[PDB]
Amino acid sequence: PLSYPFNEAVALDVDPLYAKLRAEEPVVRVSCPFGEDAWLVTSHADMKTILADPRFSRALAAEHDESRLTPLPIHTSILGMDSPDHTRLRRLLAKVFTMRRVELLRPRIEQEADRLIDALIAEGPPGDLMEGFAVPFAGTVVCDLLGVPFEDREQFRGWLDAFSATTVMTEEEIEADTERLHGYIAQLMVRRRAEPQDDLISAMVKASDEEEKLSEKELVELASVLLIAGHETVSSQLIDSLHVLFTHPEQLRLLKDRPELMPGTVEELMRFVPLISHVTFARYATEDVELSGTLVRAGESVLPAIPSANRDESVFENADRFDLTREHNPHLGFGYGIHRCLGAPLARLEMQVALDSLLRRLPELRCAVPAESLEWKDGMQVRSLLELPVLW
Ligand code: HEM
Repeated sequence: PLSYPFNEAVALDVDPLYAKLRAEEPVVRVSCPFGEDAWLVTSHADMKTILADPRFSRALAAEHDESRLTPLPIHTSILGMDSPDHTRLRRLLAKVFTMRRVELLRPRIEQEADRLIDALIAEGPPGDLMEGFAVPFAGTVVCDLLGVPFEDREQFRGWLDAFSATTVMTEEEIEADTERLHGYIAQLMVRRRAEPQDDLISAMVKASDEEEKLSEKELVELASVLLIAGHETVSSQLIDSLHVLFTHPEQLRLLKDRPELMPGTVEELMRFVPLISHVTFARYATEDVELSGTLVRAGESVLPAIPSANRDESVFENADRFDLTREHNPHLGFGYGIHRCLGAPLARLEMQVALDSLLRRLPELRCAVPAESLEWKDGMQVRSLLELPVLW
């Protein structure tokens, strides 16, 4: 069995093996850094099957030593459940995390992007689009929506890596930091139960309390994943997307000249950015299933290599090319099926507002160093820059 990951992720380079596997052996047995051996799945079509077909279970991972890249299984809350418990949380969350609520955030989101650019200009070039834009932009937006005080970021930001770290933290540190975040949210919940605000933690507590829909621990773990997705995943995708744009200047000039391309541009960035470093969370087969010629037996695990699916030449013409005009884009960057991203409307709003604001306010935006000089954050389940120095 091949040792997986084959190679540590470098910048946004995709490992050439995936294209070889997609063409010659789309499903391959691997050993994982932790837990049971698994079947790596590489193709778009098989990705949809393992993500959405009910013969594949997230909740069954709990009955295994879960195939994974993290030292401990992650507390993935709703993303670790099947029906019926998944339906229960999906419904509570959908009911409070509505499209209307998100769209009504637009003036505040736009204002926050303007305020961050104001500070960049006041402080003078070069600016860091990571710590000086993407991080505080995503942070203030999710903190506002969830109800986690952004002023507490100095306390909680240090615990988030525990939910994502592969090689760089010990079990003992992951457990400790996981406890710290869970316990921080639980304290917040006591305040929000007694003193509701216009935020998701308050709405969730109210819905759960008035229907006894969820246990306190379920509410804690669910709010925690929402904080992580809003804070870490959004800022990672955003900074990575800025790198793609700077490293494909011709597409950047096009976007600046044709701002009506933004919605398709954000979708192409979702596809093209290999955001997930390797795979998302493993599923287990409840019965035998054949995938691209390989028999996956009942009780065996599958690793969904979503970024490789988004480079599937059989689904996207010139899948190795970044083209923000791309019309056919059934990308899986927001997942697919039962666990597909509930945050996608919010993430698309943020991506669009952030990119449009920077290009409208900073027409001459360009990366201030060569790509070779950039420092990436290694040992995590998503890729991100640590700094993106820019000029304007
Ligand atoms: C660019 C930013 C984001 C990306 C790329 C992203 C991507 C994804 C992907 C690929 C999945 C499915 C994972 C799998 O099936 O293994 C997912 C699920 C999910 N995402 Fe996101 N996400 C983003 C932002 C957000 C935000 C802002 C929120 C909420 C504040 C959020 C909440 C969730 C939840 C709750 C799920 C699980 C849904 C379920 O199990 O039913 N995400 N996301």
